[PDB]
Amino acid sequence: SLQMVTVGHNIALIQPGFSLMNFDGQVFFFGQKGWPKRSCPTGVFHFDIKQNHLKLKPAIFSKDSCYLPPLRYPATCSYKHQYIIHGGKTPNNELSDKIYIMSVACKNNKKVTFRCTEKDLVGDVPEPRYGHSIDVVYSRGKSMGVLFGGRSYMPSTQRTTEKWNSVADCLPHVFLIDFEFGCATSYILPELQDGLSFHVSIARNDTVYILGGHSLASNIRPANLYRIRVDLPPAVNCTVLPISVSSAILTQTNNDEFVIVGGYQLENQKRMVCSLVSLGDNTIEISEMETPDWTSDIKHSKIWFGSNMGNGTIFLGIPGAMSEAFYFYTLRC
Amino acid sequence: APRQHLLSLTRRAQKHRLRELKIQVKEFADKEEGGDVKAVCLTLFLLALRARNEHRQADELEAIMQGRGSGLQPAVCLAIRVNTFLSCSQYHKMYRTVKAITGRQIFQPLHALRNAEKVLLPGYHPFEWQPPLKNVSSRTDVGIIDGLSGLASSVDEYPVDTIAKRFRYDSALVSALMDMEEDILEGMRSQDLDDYLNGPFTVVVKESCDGMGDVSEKVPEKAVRFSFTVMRITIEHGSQNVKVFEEPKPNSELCCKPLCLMLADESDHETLTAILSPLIAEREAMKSSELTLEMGGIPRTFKFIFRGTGYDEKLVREVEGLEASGSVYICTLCDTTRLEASQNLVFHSITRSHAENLQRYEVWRSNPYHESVEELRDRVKGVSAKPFIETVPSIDALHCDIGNAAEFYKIFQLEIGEVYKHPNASKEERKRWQATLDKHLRKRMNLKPIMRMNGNFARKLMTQETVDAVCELIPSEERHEALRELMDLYLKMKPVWRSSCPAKECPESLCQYSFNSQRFAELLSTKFKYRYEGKITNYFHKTLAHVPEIIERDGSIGAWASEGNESGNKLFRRFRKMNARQSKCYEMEDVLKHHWLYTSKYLQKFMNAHNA
Ligand SMILES: [Zn+2]
Repeated sequence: SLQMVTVGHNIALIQPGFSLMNFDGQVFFFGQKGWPKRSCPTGVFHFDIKQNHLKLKPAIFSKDSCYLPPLRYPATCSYKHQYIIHGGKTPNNELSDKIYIMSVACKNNKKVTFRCTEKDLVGDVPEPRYGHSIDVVYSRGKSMGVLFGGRSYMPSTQRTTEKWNSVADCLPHVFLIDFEFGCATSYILPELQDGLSFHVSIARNDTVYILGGHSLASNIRPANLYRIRVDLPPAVNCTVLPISVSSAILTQTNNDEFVIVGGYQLENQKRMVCSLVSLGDNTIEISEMETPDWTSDIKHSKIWFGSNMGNGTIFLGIPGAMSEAFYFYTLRC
Repeated sequence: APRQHLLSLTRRAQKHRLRELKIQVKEFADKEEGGDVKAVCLTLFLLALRARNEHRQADELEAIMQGRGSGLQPAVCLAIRVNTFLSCSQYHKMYRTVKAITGRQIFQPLHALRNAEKVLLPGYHPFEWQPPLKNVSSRTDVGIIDGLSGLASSVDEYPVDTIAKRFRYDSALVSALMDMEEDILEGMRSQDLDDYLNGPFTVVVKESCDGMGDVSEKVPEKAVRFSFTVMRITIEHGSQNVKVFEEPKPNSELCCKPLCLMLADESDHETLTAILSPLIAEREAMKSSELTLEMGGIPRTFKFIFRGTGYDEKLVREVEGLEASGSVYICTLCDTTRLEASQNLVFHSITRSHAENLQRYEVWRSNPYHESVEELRDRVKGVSAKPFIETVPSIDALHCDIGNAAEFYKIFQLEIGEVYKHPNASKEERKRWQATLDKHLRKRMNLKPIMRMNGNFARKLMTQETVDAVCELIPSEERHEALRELMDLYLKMKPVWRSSCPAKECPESLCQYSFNSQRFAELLSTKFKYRYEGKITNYFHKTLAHVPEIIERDGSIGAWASEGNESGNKLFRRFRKMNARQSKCYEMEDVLKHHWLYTSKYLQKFMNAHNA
C-alpha cells in the first residue's frame, strides 16, 4: 500500500542520489542538491514524515566532527551503533575516496546532533567511486568491512579533457576494511571478473550476497547471485547462484524479510513489479510477490529514484507543465 | 569610312584606320609626358567618359587599373553573410541571381564560404604545446566537441536534461590568435620591430561567464555561456614588455569570443561544474606551458594569463565557495561583515584569493581545531563550499552599475514615502509606492518599467533629470537636497571605475575619488541613516572600500567588465534563426560556429572596410 506524499519548505534539496539513514526511530536525510546554505550548514536533515507531508528540519553537528560534502552516490551501511559513508560525487563532480562515520552524540526534545568522523585508510586503499556497495561482516570475532566496486572516472594518465566525465566500472576486487585500525586490503576473485554498479548488497554473519546490477563494458544487467565468505587467525571465497534489476532499493518489512522494490529492468524499462528474498542461514533464493498499485503518473514514467526508511516503508521520486519539478510517494508493506 | 563602324573591325583594321591619329598622339606623348601612350589614352578616354556622364563606367575603369578585382574572395562573402545574418537560403538566392544577371560570379558559391569557415574556426591550424598539456589531447585537428565531455547518460545515472557544445580551450585560443595575426604583426611594426621576432609573446586573456536567460518561443529554456577576450599582447624585447596589441573596445560584444554554450541554469551547480570543469582543466593545464604557432611562415611562442573577471556577483560567490545571500560576509575581496562594513565604510584591504578560498574550504571540511559551527564559520570567514573556478578579486563594472542603480531604485521608493518618519513595514503600501514611482517614471521620462533590472534602465535612471522628476512625488524639501548631493557624489565617482582607462580619460576624477568617497560615506551615515545603519549593500561597500586599490593594481576596472550590451540572448536568437530548424544538438552546434565567426577580427576588417 502506497500513497502520494507532499513536501513543503525546501523540497528543492531532494535529488537522485540522496541517502537516508536510520537512528532509533528517527529518519535523517543526506546528500542535498548544492552545497549547504546558511539556513542549514550541515547538509544533514531531520526527515519529518507526518500524515502524508514531509517537513525537512535542520540538524547540528558536534564540536569535533568533519563537515562532509553532500556525496551523491555513496555506499552506505550500519554497525552494531553507527553509520558508514563512502564515498561518492561531490557537487563539483569530484569523487570522494574518503570514509565518513556518522554517530549520534546528543539527543534533546524535537531535534538531535551528530558526530561525523573521517577515518582515513592505508592500503590497497580503494579507488574513488560511486554507486558501489559497502557492508559489514562478523567473523570468528569480531567485525570487518566488505566493499564491492561501482564506477569511476578514468585513470589519471588516460583521462582526457574531451572525455573528462567518462566513467567506467572499476576492478571487481573485493575490498576488506579494518575500521578501528584504519586499513584496507584488496582481493581478486577467480570467480569474479566482471565489474558491477548500482546493484544491491545484502549481508549477514560472515557471508555477503550481491545481486544483479548493471555493467558497463558490456551494458548488461545480470541476474546472477554472488556469495562471499570470511575467516579469522583472514581470507575470502566465492560462489554463484540462480534477478535482473538496476538501482534497486531494499527495505526490511520483517526480520530477515527484505522487500526489494523496483529500479530498472532494461535501459528504458523500469521494473514496475516487485520481489521478495528468501533469507536464511546459508540458504537463500529470489522469489516474487504481488505487484503494487502504481498510480497513473508512476505508470507512465521513465525515472525512478528513492531510498528506504527501515520500517518497510520507502520513499519514492518522480518527474515532473510549469507546476512542479517532482512528485513524491511513500510505499508501505 | 562607310560602311564599317570602327568598333566592329579587326585590331589590324583598327590600327590602320587609327595610325593617322596614333602618330599624332604618340608624338604628343613624347613631348609632354613621354613616352607613356597608355597614360595618355587613359586620361583621354576617362575624360571622354566623364564628359558624357558615364560615371559608373569611368569608376569601373579606374578600379580595373588599380588591380581590383570585380569578384569577391570567399572570405569577404562569408563576412557579408555573417554580419548581415543571412540564412544559407537567402545568401544562395542572392548569389545565383547576381551571377545570372551579370554573367559574373561576383559572389561565391556556398562551398567556398564553407571553406572560409573551416579556416576561421578552431581546429584548422597546426600548433604544439611545450610541455604538452596534462590530460589534454595533443591531437591538433579538434574543433567543436560535446559540452557533456562524455558524461554518463545511463538511466540510473544522475539525470542529464541539458545540451551543451564547446571548443577545446587551447584550440579556441589558437584560432583566436591566428584570426588576429595581422593585428599582431602590425602592432609590432608600429612599435618599430622586425615583425619576424618569434617572441615569446604574453597574451593577457579576460574570462567571463553569464546567464543568457530565456531562449525560446511560444516551457522556457535557460542558457549559460562561458567565453574569453584577448585583452593584451605584449612581447619580451630585451628588458621591457613592449605592447604589440591592445583591444580598443574590450567590452564590445565583437571581441567576446564564445567558448561554451549550454542549456542549464546558472543556479544548477552540479551540471554547471560538470560542463565547465573540463574547460577549467584545460585552462589550468595551459597555465604552466608555452604554445608554438607558425605565423608569417615563421614559428612564434605564446604564454597566457587568465584573468577571470567578467562574472556576476552571485556567480563569483558560486564558483569561489561562498554562501550567496546577504549573510553575513558580504565582500568577495575581503573578510568584512555586513555590520563591520556598515561602521568602517572606506578602509578595507583586499585579502581574498582563489588560493585562500581553497585553503579555507579545506579547513571548514576537516575542522582541524574542533570548533562549533559559529566558531568555525568565523575562522573560515564564509567559505563553506569548494571553489572550482579561479577568479580575479575585482569588480564587474556592469553588474556594479546595475546593482548600485537597483539600490537607488529602492531608495527612491523609500524616499517618496517617509521611512525616516514611519518605521512601519506595510508591504502593500510598499507596492503602492513602487506603483506611483513606476507611474511617474513613465510620464516625466521615457521609462518603460521592467522587473529584473538591466544596464539600459540603469543608464536612463542615474541622471540628474531623473532626480528632478522623482522629486515630484516627495513632500519634504530637505530630502531633495540630500538626494541631489547623493546622486552628484555617485556621479562624481562612477566615471573612475566605469572608465577603461581613467589615468588618461579622467585623471581629475581619479585623484579626487578618495575625497568624493569620503563625502558620500558621511552623507550615508547621517542623512540616510534609516537604511544604511547596520545594513549596507555589497556594491556600495565595494565602491567605497576597494576601487582605488583595484585601479592601482590593474590600471582600470572598466576594461575588465562583461559585454555592456548583454546581447548574448539577442545574438543567440539571431544565430538560431540563421539555420534550418534541426535536432536541438545541431542547432546548438551552428549557433556556436556562427557566434565564433561573428567575433572574428579578420572578417570584421572587411565589414569595416568602408571608412578605413
Ligand atoms: Zn570588501
